[PDB]
Amino acid sequence: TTALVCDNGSGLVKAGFAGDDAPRAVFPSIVGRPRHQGVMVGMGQKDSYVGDEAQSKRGILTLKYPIEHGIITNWDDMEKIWHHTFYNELRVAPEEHPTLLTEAPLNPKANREKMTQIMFETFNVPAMYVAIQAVLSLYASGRTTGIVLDSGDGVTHNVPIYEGYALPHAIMRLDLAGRDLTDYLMKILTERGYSFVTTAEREIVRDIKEKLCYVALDFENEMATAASSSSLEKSYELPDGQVITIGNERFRCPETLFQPSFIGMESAGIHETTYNSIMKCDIDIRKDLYANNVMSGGTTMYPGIADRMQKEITALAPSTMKIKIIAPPERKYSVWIGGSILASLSTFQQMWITKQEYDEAGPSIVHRKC
Amino acid sequence: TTALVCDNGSGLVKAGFAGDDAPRAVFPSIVGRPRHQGVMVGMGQKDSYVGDEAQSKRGILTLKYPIEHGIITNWDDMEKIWHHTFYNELRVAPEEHPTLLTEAPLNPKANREKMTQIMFETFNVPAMYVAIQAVLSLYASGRTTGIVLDSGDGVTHNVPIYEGYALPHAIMRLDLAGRDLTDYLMKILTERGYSFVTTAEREIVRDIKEKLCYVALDFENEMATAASSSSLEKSYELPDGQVITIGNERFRCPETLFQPSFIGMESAGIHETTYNSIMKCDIDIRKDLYANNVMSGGTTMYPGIADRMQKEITALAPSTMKIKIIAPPERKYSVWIGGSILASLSTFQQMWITKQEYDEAGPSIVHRKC
Amino acid sequence: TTALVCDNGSGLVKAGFAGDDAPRAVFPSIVGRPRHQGVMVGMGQKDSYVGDEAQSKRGILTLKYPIEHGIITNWDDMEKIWHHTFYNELRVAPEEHPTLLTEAPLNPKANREKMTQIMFETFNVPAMYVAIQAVLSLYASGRTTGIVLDSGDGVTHNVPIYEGYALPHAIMRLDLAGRDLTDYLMKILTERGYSFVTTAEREIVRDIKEKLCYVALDFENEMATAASSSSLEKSYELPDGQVITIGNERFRCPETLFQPSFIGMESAGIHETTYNSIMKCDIDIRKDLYANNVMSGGTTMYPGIADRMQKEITALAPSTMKIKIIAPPERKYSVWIGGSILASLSTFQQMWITKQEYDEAGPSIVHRKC
Amino acid sequence: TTALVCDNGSGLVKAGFAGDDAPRAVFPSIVGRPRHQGVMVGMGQKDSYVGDEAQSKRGILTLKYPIEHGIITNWDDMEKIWHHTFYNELRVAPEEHPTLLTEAPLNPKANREKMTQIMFETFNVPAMYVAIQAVLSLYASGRTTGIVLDSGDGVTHNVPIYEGYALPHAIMRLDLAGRDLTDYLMKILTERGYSFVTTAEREIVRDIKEKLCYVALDFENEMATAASSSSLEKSYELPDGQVITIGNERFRCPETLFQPSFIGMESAGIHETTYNSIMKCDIDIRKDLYANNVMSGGTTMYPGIADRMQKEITALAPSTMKIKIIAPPERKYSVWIGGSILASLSTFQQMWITKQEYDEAGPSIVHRKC
Amino acid sequence: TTALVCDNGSGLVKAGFAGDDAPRAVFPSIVGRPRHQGVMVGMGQKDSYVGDEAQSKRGILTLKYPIEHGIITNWDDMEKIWHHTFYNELRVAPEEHPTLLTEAPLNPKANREKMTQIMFETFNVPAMYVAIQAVLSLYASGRTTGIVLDSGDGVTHNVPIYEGYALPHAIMRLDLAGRDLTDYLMKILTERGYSFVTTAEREIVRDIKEKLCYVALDFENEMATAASSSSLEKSYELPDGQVITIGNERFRCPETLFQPSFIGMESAGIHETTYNSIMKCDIDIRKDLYANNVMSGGTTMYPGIADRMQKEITALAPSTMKIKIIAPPERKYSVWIGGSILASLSTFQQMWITKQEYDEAGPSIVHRKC
Ligand SMILES: Nc1ncnc2c1ncn2[C@@H]1O[C@H](COP(=O)(O)OP(=O)(O)O)[C@@H](O)[C@H]1O
Ligand SMILES: Nc1ncnc2c1ncn2[C@@H]1O[C@H](COP(=O)(O)OP(=O)(O)O)[C@@H](O)[C@H]1O
Ligand SMILES: Nc1ncnc2c1ncn2[C@@H]1O[C@H](COP(=O)(O)OP(=O)(O)O)[C@@H](O)[C@H]1O
Ligand SMILES: Nc1ncnc2c1ncn2[C@@H]1O[C@H](COP(=O)(O)OP(=O)(O)O)[C@@H](O)[C@H]1O
Ligand SMILES: Nc1ncnc2c1ncn2[C@@H]1O[C@H](COP(=O)(O)OP(=O)(O)O)[C@@H](O)[C@H]1O
Ligand SMILES: [Mg+2]
Ligand SMILES: [Mg+2]
Ligand SMILES: [Mg+2]
Ligand SMILES: [Mg+2]
Ligand SMILES: [Mg+2]
Repeated sequence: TTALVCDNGSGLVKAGFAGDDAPRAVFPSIVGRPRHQGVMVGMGQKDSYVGDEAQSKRGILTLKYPIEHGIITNWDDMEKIWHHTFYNELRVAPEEHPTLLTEAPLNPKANREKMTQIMFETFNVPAMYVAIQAVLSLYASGRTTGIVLDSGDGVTHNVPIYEGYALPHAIMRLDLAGRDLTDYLMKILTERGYSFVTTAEREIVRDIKEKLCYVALDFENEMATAASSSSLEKSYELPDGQVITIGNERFRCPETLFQPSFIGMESAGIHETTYNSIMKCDIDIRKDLYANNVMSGGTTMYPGIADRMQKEITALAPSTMKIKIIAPPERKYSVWIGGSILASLSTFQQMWITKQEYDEAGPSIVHRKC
Repeated sequence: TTALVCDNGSGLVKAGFAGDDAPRAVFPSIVGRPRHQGVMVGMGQKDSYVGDEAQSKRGILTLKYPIEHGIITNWDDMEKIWHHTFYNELRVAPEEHPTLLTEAPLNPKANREKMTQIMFETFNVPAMYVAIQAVLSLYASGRTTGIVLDSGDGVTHNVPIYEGYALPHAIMRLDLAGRDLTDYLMKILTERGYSFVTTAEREIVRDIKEKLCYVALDFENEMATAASSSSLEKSYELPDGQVITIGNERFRCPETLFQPSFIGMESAGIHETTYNSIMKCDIDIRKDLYANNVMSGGTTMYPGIADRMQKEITALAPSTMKIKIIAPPERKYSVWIGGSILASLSTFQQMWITKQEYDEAGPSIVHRKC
Repeated sequence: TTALVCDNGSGLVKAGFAGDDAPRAVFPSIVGRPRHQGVMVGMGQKDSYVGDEAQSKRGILTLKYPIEHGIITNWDDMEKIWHHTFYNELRVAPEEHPTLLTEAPLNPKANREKMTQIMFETFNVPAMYVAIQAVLSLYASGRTTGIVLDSGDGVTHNVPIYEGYALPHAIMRLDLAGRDLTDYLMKILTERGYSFVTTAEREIVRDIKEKLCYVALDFENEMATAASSSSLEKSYELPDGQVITIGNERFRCPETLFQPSFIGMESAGIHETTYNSIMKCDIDIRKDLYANNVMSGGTTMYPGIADRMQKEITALAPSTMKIKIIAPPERKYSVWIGGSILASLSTFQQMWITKQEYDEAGPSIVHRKC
Repeated sequence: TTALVCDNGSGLVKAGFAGDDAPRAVFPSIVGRPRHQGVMVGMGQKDSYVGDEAQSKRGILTLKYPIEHGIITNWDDMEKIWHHTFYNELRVAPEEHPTLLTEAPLNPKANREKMTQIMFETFNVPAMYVAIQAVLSLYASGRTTGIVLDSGDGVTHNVPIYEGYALPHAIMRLDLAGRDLTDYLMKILTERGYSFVTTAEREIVRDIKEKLCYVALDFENEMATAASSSSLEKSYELPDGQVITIGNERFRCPETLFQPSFIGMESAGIHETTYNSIMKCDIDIRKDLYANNVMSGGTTMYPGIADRMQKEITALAPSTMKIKIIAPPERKYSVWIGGSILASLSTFQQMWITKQEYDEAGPSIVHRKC
Repeated sequence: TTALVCDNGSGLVKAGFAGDDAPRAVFPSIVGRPRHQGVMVGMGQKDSYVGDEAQSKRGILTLKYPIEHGIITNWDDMEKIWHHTFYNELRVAPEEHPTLLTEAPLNPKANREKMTQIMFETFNVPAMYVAIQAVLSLYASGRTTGIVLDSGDGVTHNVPIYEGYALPHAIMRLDLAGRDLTDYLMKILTERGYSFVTTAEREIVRDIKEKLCYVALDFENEMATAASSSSLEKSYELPDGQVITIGNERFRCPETLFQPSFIGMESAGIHETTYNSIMKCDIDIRKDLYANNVMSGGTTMYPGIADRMQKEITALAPSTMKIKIIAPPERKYSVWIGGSILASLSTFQQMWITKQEYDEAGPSIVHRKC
């Protein structure tokens, strides 16, 4: 039996089989529930859709992300998303496959415990392991030395690792990801006239963010550039036909990451959380962690940040240490690639949580086995 | 025990049997009472002629539609029309058949209640189920994604259905139909010299509108084209012998549908209530509601309406969207065809409002069962 | 050079000068020809007597109204009547005076066009303006908010006006006026034993009606009262010398106005056309349209109509509403008084249809200038 | 001279003089354009009435609010409304008075820009300041620690303010106000039969809502109470005369505010947007934002709002937190009262936007000066 | 001239007059500045609140401790805290009283130099003296022989003293105090669900630690106890209103002090730094320093450490030596009590650094006078 690696994140579930380098199931993890009066007899109107189905039939559905800020808020639907992923998208009875879930660091223990309990008492997988959603990024990037920076529709990490030796006192978790970027974009668009309120329109705002937003390289100059028109404005055609021209509010949606005094948070940007994470590391380590800031996650796929993070940190690091921002052009999947790599290594077969061990020690065995 | 489907509109009562695709009884719903003095010791002149009887004997009678503007204002003759439809055209036993009445949306609740009470206390049918006259149009056209326009002689109402799920918050009932067009025609004919005042002549005006009126593809240019004489004139030979030539006032009788400012109605034409009923729907829905503008009812059988409708909508829809008016040539009975289809569904035979339920919980069961 | 105004009704043609409150010329618009054989070489035997000249010699002539039911059915005699009105009572030079014709609403456009053609090719008046016969009544009453009611020698029309904005969708024309009341009186008189068949007989019947008919305030009470002989009889003396006593049929003749079933007509009485015209108007209008039921024409001079109409309307109006029928004593000429008023206004002099405009644009200018 | 405070809302223009506590001119902000055919050459027919004039002459005009959902959609008539409310209402040259307009939060920048450009290049006022419509509500209620709910006829927005420091990241704009309540009422009346369609009838429906509609204290209980007849029935007498008995549909018109699932809107009621606006504030601030829920705007003058609101909030707030709702009896004008107070303060006397600054930098000054 | 004794720690400033036994001014040393958007004109919103004034209005402020790890990091705000203490909390003039500051041992010399330079060139006090924060603890305890252990919110340092002769080669300093304990509690709390990030919530975390944390006696036994739930759990009530059950992590927050391998530090616990400080003394001293382990500072006020530090030391010290932990109940204010005892002494009255000596010797006179 081959090992199943499902990067169950807070945005779109990225699941697939081990060994490969591309997940087979990439669908937004939303559970849609109809809200309008349904009047048609012969139709098989399913009472709750999930995934790309509930993404394409939006105009009837009240979408509901079952994971808010990395943690699982609503279980009864995340169970349905796992059901869909296992059966209707991969077609593999989970009783005959190991499982490799993931979990952002610094999350409640109830989350991980109940994830294990569900995966063992509803799907009865033979073995399940949950790795940190940011160590697999290094396992994929091939290194064993770099301050990872996860992101994307959920939380944001900074997990320094010197030589496969994570420093659990310098993981600077921050919940300022694409979801808050979207809830700020759909609030700055209003200043122009376009009003998106529902969830089916929040998805349109997220698509605008995806294929139209870039990170400035000097915000206080891009602003003054946006005074007299330029190549800033770029029309986008909503799924009903009308267009939108967003000139100013396209390098302010992802620049919240570097200035969180916009959406109201206090904690500094993702350029200063990395620096504080490094300054929480030893002196014989900083001088080399400065040289590989391996990125990850969706949110870090802007045509900006991959090259402004370097300037922001060079304005903070000593002028001698060499700064490098490893920006793999596949970082959107680096976490699952790392999961699939780690699940293949033979040295890892001792790491699974066999069903016998869970049965003998209850669900609270993960806190020691992972 | 087969089901009975009778779309008792404001004009022609269209009754028949389920499964089949042609209404058995298609006759106008009028109840005439003789007004003159009958002096004949043998002629058994019954005090009321109903339907085609009163349509054939018009010079002696006082025709009176029982259904005015969708609602029922005179019950003691609609009851007689139902009795006639059952016992003289279908020649059936009502207590041995389920009934499927219809009703335009946004009608008073008292109308539904008294309708079901009559059906359960004057014919004692085992189970009757009413339905919105728009859903049956999609049932007939074999769709689930349309925006209906059923406008038969009493009302007009665009009910947008996306995928089996009606959007009750964005329907546009309009109180202007073939009857108001007939009134406007018998009022615009006096402009030329032909005087029709009585009801037996109003029926002649309606028969003029039916066959000699058409919708101008460009009304403000047709008004100038028909100024200088052309092939615009026609000639309808009245049942008296004298012929009349309705030159210009034949694309002005159906142009009220698009400019209701003619008969004083402040509301918008049937081309703009559709656009508003769409722009009240969701953005992820407008794209494929713009594509299926299923038309129903009689008044939408003018020669040039399925084209001017598309023109007027394209004049105000987003320029990158595809518009298409699904106009099946057999639309005049499309409501009843959809009714016969719906009563012939396996999953539908539970929706009936059985006589047991009415005797158990009173006539107000319909408001919650339909 | 002042202007002229001739309310060319179907009966008495009222003509005069713009500014005075008295039509100089009043005479029945009857044109008659001798029908017997005349053998008197010396006597000045005319060829065709018109107006009062023909009214005063009936036993020899055969009278002919050119304006039947409001429309001009005969042109080569209405032209004679206009010529007589201009060259025997007013004696004016039509080339030196503008004329203000009148017309009832909802009349064929042939009347308008041929009236303009006659006035601009047979009298060469500088400027003619034809106005509706109800707006003039409101002018004469000096109001701006009333529901007019004009009737005489065959026409009846309620034109509701709120503040100069005449509602063109709520006018209620009706051919149930003095001419038809006379035709019913000369047919009910044959019941008692008096025979009137010819046109001189019709004139005698009209003179009977004008001074011996009144509108009953309670039809059934009156029929039950006059069934037992009382003081209801009123002896009239024909010019022959025979005396007749029209006991009962002196309120049954003007009762057709409120029960048009007598002449077989189907349309409602004038007490109900008014209420239907009001219920065709808007809700913010009805409240103060009920309070001005301004009447006009001759047939509204029956000694009991200004109160029976109020009773009948109050019977079917909202109970908390005020119905103040404005029936001034000088209503028989209200149309022409309003004509003289609105022709003597400062800002009206631009409204005329000058001869230049007709010469440059044809006789079809009325349909746009009126 | 003295400053002008004109709370140009989406309903009634509530304008007046600063320092006082009563707006001199409250009148609905509608622009009526007559639609019927106006034929009376005597009247001085003003072609565009505006305000209470166009509210008194409704049966003739086409009422058209120039502000749809807080934003100004039609400028060319809002300019006329400003012209009227200055000259024909307050009789003051605008060039000799400072102006204090208001504007709901989260509105397009174009709105403020064009508002300032009009106020400076059409009336040439010496100085104009525009402030958010909730800060003024706090100024009026005296506090500096509240979470406003100013919701009148077009918008609804909770602006939490802890100590003079607004939290811009926690405003909840919602377009579910009086206008949508009125539309839902004129759509729900059709349950019984009363059919209001035109704008002169939309005004009647609004006048029904604002005096016979109350908010239930337990909606599911009141629905069942209304089954068996009780004091729920109330009679309103239309301006036409006929009365209507709105039995059940009088606590369903304002219950939309707490279940916007009725108009199909997805966003939760105004009882949950307040709670979300608070749960977006800080932990030590919620303690005394839960205690001052200052209410404002028209739509919060229903009888049973200030109690069902508190019930709903205590139903989802911590059981040890004190929930108060400051509902001042003069809350209809509280925004204008706050405006007058604010313009009557020395520390604000320097915060105007003088004509000099606008002339020197253009209309784009407001974005930074307000 | 009476002596002013202000003990500027890194937590709560404890100032007051000499002679007494309780500081008159105890308030957290935090300079807060607003971070939100102030929208008010009347309010006097000061730009930087300092002290417990900046603790009531905590939801608006970015609290910034001006003393990080004993040393003074930011000076422009520490000057403000001194300003507040001297004027708005004691109402004394600085040039009217001798000042007695303090300083933890082994701190940068620039710190003390600029402290004196401020006290003499900004406040211009007559005479100022700065003494170590442990010999004052000994004065307060009334001895001249003891291994002081001062540990409050910042640094932790042992200063062994045999008989008035401090041994400056055994002052084991370690920065693992209350501030690091709070930054570790707000990180161990995340594992349970409660997420505190901002400084305003970090103060709530510190207030949790203050009145809910206790030191275990056998850490492993307590951990094994917390597995099978016991009465360990307590419910603290945030100012939000909700309650938190911190079961396990209430003896893991103050057990970092004895196992610094939790925050990743390497230096031994405070139970072993005292032992190494003693073993750095002489043989004829240890046998008596083992008996006077005078505690001090805030963080030594747990319901734990005393009866646990005694055990941990007896597990290290030789058997026949006698270990006694002098733990007075006022050890929170021990440093200031000792300062007030010292400043009121005769012999000490020659130790002051008068303004005279500082002038003709520079700010570097402290390095010989202290
Ligand atoms: N091409 C892109 N450019 C910028 N942002 C993107 C892009 N694609 C996705 N995103 C953002 O990143 C998120 C996906 O992050 P991802 O790492 O897949 O989440 P998860 O960790 O839950 O799988 C999306 O919600 C979107 O907001
Ligand atoms: N061939 C036709 N062309 C144009 N209009 C027609 C035609 N046939 C019927 N109509 C109009 O349609 C009306 C009948 O519509 P219908 O759908 O039967 O009404 P209902 O829904 O009340 O049954 C008639 O009153 C007539 O005005
Ligand atoms: N005193 C009267 N009482 C009753 N009816 C009268 C009286 N005088 C005239 N009439 C009726 O009024 C009619 C005259 O109306 P007329 O003024 O010609 O109408 P119009 O204004 O359309 O020309 C006559 O035919 C006659 O029947
Ligand atoms: N007495 C009342 N009771 C209930 N609702 C009212 C009352 N008066 C007004 N309203 C509603 O409030 C609206 C007026 O709100 P208002 O705050 O004046 O609007 P604006 O903010 O534009 O001035 C009206 O449209 C009406 O629907
Ligand atoms: N009752 C208490 N229980 C436990 N810890 C406390 C208590 N009171 C204060 N503390 C801790 O001690 C610190 C105060 O120590 P203190 O000696 O006053 O600091 P400083 O040396 O800066 O004056 C606080 O930050 C808090 O973490
Ligand atoms: Mg993640
Ligand atoms: Mg129909
Ligand atoms: Mg007339
Ligand atoms: Mg407002
Ligand atoms: Mg201390």
